[PDB]
Amino acid sequence: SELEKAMVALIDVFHQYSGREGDKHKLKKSELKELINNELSHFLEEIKEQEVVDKVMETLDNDGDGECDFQEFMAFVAMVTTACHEFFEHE
Amino acid sequence: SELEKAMVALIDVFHQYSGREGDKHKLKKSELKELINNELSHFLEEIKEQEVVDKVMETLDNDGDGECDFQEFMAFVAMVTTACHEFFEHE
Repeated sequence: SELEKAMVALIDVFHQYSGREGDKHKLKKSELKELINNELSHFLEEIKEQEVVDKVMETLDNDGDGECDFQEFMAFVAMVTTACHEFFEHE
Repeated sequence: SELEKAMVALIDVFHQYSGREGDKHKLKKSELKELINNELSHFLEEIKEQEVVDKVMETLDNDGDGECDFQEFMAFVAMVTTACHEFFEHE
């Protein structure tokens, strides 16, 4: 399905990128920024000064430690996806 | 790209499933359930008697009303993805 195929791929990126940090399951801050660029470096060319890459650590980090988990992996693309398009509207 | 291609797919399920029954931006407990199967019918099968579809309605719920948001959209697949995956891990 739509999320089905995107689940097998997006998941491969969670363990792949998380693999950079010694083990392979969570992202070490900079690991997240990578996915935002190496993966989101066309739709959202913002960042550079830590816009969604720095704000993410706030949400993406729901455990407090620096180790990103799957829950933050999808919730991450969630913000950087719409969150980025939100840069236009700001309450 | 992995997150790029999957980004347009998931995003298509938000504006697509959101335009199923009136409204066109959030998913009600019903629009979400569908995404669970209509999109996650592999490792989640037809839901497990309201297992992740019930718990999600609590989070995916913008704030209790029946309208999921984009941030909760991807974050949702985050749990239903691993949340239901790790489930298999018995003992």
